[PDB]
Amino acid sequence: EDNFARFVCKNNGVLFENQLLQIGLKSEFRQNLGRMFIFYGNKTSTQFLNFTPTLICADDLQTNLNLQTKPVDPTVDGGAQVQQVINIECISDFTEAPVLNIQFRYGGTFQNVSVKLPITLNKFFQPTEMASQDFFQRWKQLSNPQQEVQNIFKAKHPMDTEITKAKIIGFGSALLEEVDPNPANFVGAGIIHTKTTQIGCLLRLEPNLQAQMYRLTLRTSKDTVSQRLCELLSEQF
Repeated sequence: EDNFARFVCKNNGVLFENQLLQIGLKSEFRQNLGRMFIFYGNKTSTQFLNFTPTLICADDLQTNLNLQTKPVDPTVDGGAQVQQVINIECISDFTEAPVLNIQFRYGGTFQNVSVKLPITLNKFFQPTEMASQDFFQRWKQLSNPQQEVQNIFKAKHPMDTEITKAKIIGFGSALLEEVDPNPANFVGAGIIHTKTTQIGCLLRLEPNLQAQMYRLTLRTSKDTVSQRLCELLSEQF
């Protein structure tokens, strides 16, 4: 399998490695766009032939996310690496992830890998710094109850405050300081950018030190965006 979950809050690293091939990633996002560099490393001493990487999207996913790539070099020498550049365009908010399928010939045999690519909605965030009075005026403007999504869950990791802070920044929103009157809480704000619509997002993360649990709350201008962002961010703490 792959390292998908490690890429919600970070962009660079090893996505997958078997005993023949290592797949590395480097990505950068801006506005509703991104560019992902995929690195294919041959760990063996023999060249791969008919090297064919294919990006597969559910058809519902294709209406929301446009991926473009140019053909990759089809021969990968042993001990070498080849690069693929994926240009991304977010059309509308989405939950599904694309699947990278890699097919190649090695030592006379057919090799087939499939792994989930880490393109998730939070990658299209613009951080938005704001003052306490601003944050609360916007938080108290929600009207539709499905635009608020709450999750109370057990902590997977120790409540180490600086690590928590750095995860919130890697997720993509701004981390607002001394906005919540409770100093143990964490507050964030940003905008999710898409071709068709720009979605305003607020978040609140409340630790319970005795129970080693958290309550996360998302308030956004779109129900599905509140839902996807809450499920993604809940898995980080």
